[PDB]
Amino acid sequence: TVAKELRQKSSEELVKLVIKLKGELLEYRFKLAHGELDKPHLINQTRRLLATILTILTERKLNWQEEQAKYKLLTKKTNEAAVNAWKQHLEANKAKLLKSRAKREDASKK
Amino acid sequence: AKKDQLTLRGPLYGNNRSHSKTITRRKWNVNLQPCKVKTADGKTTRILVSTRTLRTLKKHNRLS
Amino acid sequence: KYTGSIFKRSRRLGFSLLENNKEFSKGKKRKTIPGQHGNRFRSSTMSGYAQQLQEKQRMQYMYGITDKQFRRLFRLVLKQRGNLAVNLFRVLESRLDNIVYRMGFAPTRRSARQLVNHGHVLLNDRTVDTPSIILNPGDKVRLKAKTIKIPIVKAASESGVVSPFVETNNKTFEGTYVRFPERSELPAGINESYVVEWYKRLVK
Amino acid sequence: MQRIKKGDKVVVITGKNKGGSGIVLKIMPARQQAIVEGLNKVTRHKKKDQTTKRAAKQSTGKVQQEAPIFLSKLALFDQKAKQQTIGKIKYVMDPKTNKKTRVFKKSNNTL
Amino acid sequence: DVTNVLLKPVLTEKVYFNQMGETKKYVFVVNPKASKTRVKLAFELVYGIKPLKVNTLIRKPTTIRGGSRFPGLSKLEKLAVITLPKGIAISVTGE
RNA sequence: GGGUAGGUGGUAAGAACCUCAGAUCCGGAGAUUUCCGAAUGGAGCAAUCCGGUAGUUGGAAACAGCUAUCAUUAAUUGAUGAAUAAAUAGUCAAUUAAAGCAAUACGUGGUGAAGUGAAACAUCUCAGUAGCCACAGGAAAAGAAAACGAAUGUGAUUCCGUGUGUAGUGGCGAGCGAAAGCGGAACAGGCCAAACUUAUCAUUAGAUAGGGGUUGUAGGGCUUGCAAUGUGGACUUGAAAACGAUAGAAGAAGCUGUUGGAAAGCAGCGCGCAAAAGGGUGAUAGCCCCGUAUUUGAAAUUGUUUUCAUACCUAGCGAGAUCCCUGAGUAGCUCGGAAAACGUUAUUUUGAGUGAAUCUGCCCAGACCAUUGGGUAAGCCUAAAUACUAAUUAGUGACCGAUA
RNA sequence: UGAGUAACGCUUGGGAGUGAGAAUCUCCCAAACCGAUUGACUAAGGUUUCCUGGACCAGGGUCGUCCUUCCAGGGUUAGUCUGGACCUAAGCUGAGGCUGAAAAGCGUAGGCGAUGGACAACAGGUUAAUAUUCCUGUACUUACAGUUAGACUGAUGGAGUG
Ligand SMILES: [Mg+2]
Ligand SMILES: [Mg+2]
Ligand SMILES: [Mg+2]
Ligand SMILES: [Mg+2]
Ligand SMILES: [Mg+2]
Ligand SMILES: [Mg+2]
Ligand SMILES: [Mg+2]
Ligand SMILES: [Mg+2]
Ligand SMILES: [Mg+2]
Ligand SMILES: [Mg+2]
Ligand SMILES: [Mg+2]
Ligand SMILES: [Mg+2]
Ligand SMILES: [Mg+2]
Ligand SMILES: [Mg+2]
Ligand SMILES: [Mg+2]
Ligand SMILES: [Mg+2]
Ligand SMILES: [Mg+2]
Ligand SMILES: [Mg+2]
Ligand SMILES: [Mg+2]
Ligand SMILES: [Mg+2]
Ligand SMILES: [Mg+2]
Ligand SMILES: [Mg+2]
Ligand SMILES: [Mg+2]
Ligand SMILES: [Mg+2]
Ligand SMILES: [Mg+2]
Ligand SMILES: [Mg+2]
Ligand SMILES: [Mg+2]
Ligand SMILES: [Mg+2]
Ligand SMILES: [Mg+2]
Ligand SMILES: [Mg+2]
Ligand SMILES: [Mg+2]
Ligand SMILES: [Mg+2]
Repeated sequence: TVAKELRQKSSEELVKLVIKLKGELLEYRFKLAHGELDKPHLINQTRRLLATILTILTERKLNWQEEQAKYKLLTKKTNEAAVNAWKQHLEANKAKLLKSRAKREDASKK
Repeated sequence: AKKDQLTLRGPLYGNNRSHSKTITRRKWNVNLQPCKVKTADGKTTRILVSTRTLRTLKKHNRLS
Repeated sequence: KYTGSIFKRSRRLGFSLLENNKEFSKGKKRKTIPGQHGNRFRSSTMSGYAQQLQEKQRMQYMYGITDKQFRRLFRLVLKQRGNLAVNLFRVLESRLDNIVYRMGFAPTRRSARQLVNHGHVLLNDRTVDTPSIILNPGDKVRLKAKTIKIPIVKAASESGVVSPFVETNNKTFEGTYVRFPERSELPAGINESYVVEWYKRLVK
Repeated sequence: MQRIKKGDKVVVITGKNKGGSGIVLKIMPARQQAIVEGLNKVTRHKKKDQTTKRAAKQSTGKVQQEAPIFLSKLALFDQKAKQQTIGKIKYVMDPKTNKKTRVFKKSNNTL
Repeated sequence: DVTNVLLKPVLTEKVYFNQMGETKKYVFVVNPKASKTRVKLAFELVYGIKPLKVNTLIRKPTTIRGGSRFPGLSKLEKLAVITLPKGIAISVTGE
């Protein structure tokens, strides 16, 4: 029943489906680990649909990891705060580095 | 092992009968004697063989 | 038990003894062996009996029999009244599958036997699965209805062709007979009676 | 097919309850049981347990529920017939819809 | 890459003691066959902030439910301690 | 495919879902199948560690993901190539097979004791048993007479009964014990070498690939004719049909009263049967339920048999020539052993030595010679009857019923 | 039955508290022994016996509200520490190969094999349980890329040191 609709779908859309369901499965398991999953059956439904998608993708002599590795889209949003913290951390590290080298150098000159 | 390389005939185990018919297991060994032959362009290769194959080798003109 | 290297030893001699016994030249003969064996015969000079022996093979083959079963049937008929050269003919022709093939609903005798064994065959005072029961001259052999439910029908036609000692009505699937086959209906493929005297020597 | 389904009217033919009319709410095929409402009312001695948000109250006194009954003791109830009676059923296949339907053998009533 | 090496986050007193005071330290359970680099890569592809360093713990199996009619052993756990840079604190739940 | 109205494996209630676009469940066919383990990239203290190579994606590279491959031996082929000119050894690469396990069971072969008995013990027995090892197979082994054996005789092998505890063999002691014949189960006989001939190899062939041949009342080859186009196989591909195996469908007949907690017991009056096997249902049910007898059904996989065609094999009786071929370190013999019932001996086998002949030939018929007769060694393959049950289905038991 | 007998396997007093119940549990004050050790750190081994809370079926040679017992939860953070990714000793394995009825034995090249050799982090603080590992402070080592300046680079082999 569900497999027929998936059979009509192409391969590229199917690997998009598998990566999206993998992410949702991770989120469901994390929410369950925080005791915030009201519906505990969606984990099983996700895994069965994931298993079914693997069956249709393995019917054709095609993999699921390599095909998405060939073409993909990058990430976004999680960049601004990240670069702020890294810039802050490296500036402090270089400041400490500069202070140490100065202290050693002026000490050796004296 | 103590066996010919041309054929596969090996030792023969039997009894050592003496007076009073006392039984003791003994071993007959084949006469492995070195021999050189000419095969495949006359290539000489020392081969430990039984005297019987050596007599067989001598009559068959191989040994020259 | 090492690097025996059959090339090393075989070429080592090129004739010797073991090579020639083994000589890879060894062909297949996978048809010479079977076929000639198959089955033979002919007549010879020193024993005479050669003619009798060959006739037995033909006779036994005509009905697809193993020699042991034949010895049983001969033992049965041997003892009775007298010169029974009229009895054993009825006995040899009383096979149910033989009657089924002679009845005309099978293309060949062995196919009829297969049918009989596969449970196509309905009898009178009984029913039948084994294709070896010895039948009585005046017996009926009503054919099943499932067989007609599998129309291959081609058979019914052969039935009418028939031979005079069997009376069978086509399509209606029924059969019986009387006036057991005379020697005319047992053609010259096998028509002799000194194989009969031979079986008294081999079978008491 | 099945002799007893979830929903059809049924009566009891043996035991204390004779002519005990009820509606089957659920069928356990493995244990050959059948829960019929209004019959075999048992009253478990309800304890008190408080270990959950709902268990903080869990008000349970003399709750009378339904005990399962062996499917052999059950018999289908006729409704179409003017004189209702207890009988056995067939498994005829009508070619109109090619679906199996139960029919009584002492009458001609479907299901 | 496949991100099966991030099974479940764990929250204890030690974890909450670390998850305060500037740099936060988040403790997850990971694939026992995974390496530190795989843990960092999984965190890269699913959260977006590079860990400052990663520490690993292996908890050995021990007998559990001792004395019960059928005794059983524990399960092998590998713990991972991610530490994000100064001033960044992301939520484990909510994406 | 079957099959439904329930399902989410047991200790197991509850929470939360799925399910009439046909769920769960059963059957057939597939997909995925972590690590160790023959384990086989290298190692290693099993389920661990450390990699190489060729790709591909990120990185500025180290690097990190995602794939495939990388053991050894044997055979074939190709390349390269030492001492040493050639050539090999060796080296490399490719392809094809082998590794291991189990059925506390059957087979073959090698090796192979002792307790014990003989009222001691050494010959002997135990026993070619236990054990160890190698190789299988679904059975294996054996197998088509250089045979039995004493006759106007039988005519591969295997297995059962008898012959009989007989002839014999035994410190003639303990003991051991056939081979003929007869009655049965099953039955099947084939194929190479050599002659002769064809083609090719610096044709020194003495080698390769073909035609011809497979024997004993001798066969075959050489030359010359007649009759033959068939019958049959241990046989290849296909097509068709039948009988099954792996899920299932249908499947008759009862109420009343009484004791009783409860009827199915008991009693009254009935009913069905190709179903009175069994199980359950609050006691002991042919008619309450599931079933059973009986009639049936398979999309898919698989087994047996048959028919048709189709490759591949398969064929008689004469004449003349008097020529050729018929399995050699072989059969015999000697020295030590063994197998057969036999404690070594006519027959079979072999560790050492020696060593023949070629149908007017050779072997055999319990030393041996002659006559008579039987059979054709030193080449190969062979179904069936025979041995066993770890497993699958159905079933049975004057077998057990928690110390059995 | 012996028999409620032998035995209960080196260490005191008191005050307060908990508790239904205290010579045996908690706290305090003493007291007595160890003090080249009954003190502290670890190897091997043990394998959760470690921390918190609860319980007193069973076990504790008595008792027990208590336990190294049981239940539930938690606890072990490394470029620098101990070992691999480095090296070898005794020894093991060991393609080829030799030997041997079979199984196998020996053994070359290679590979393993520390109890040895080489290798960069110290001080303090923090939790009930981890700390050269977490935190603070100050350091060091090895790789890769870019860059600046100088220089010709020099091993699978030889030699010295080790
Ligand atoms: Mg002895
Ligand atoms: Mg660590
Ligand atoms: Mg279906
Ligand atoms: Mg003895
Ligand atoms: Mg004795
Ligand atoms: Mg065989
Ligand atoms: Mg049914
Ligand atoms: Mg019925
Ligand atoms: Mg009954
Ligand atoms: Mg002789
Ligand atoms: Mg003997
Ligand atoms: Mg002769
Ligand atoms: Mg001959
Ligand atoms: Mg027992
Ligand atoms: Mg007991
Ligand atoms: Mg006592
Ligand atoms: Mg007492
Ligand atoms: Mg006393
Ligand atoms: Mg006393
Ligand atoms: Mg005392
Ligand atoms: Mg004490
Ligand atoms: Mg004391
Ligand atoms: Mg002191
Ligand atoms: Mg101490
Ligand atoms: Mg414990
Ligand atoms: Mg404690
Ligand atoms: Mg406590
Ligand atoms: Mg106590
Ligand atoms: Mg540090
Ligand atoms: Mg090492
Ligand atoms: Mg060390
Ligand atoms: Mg501590």
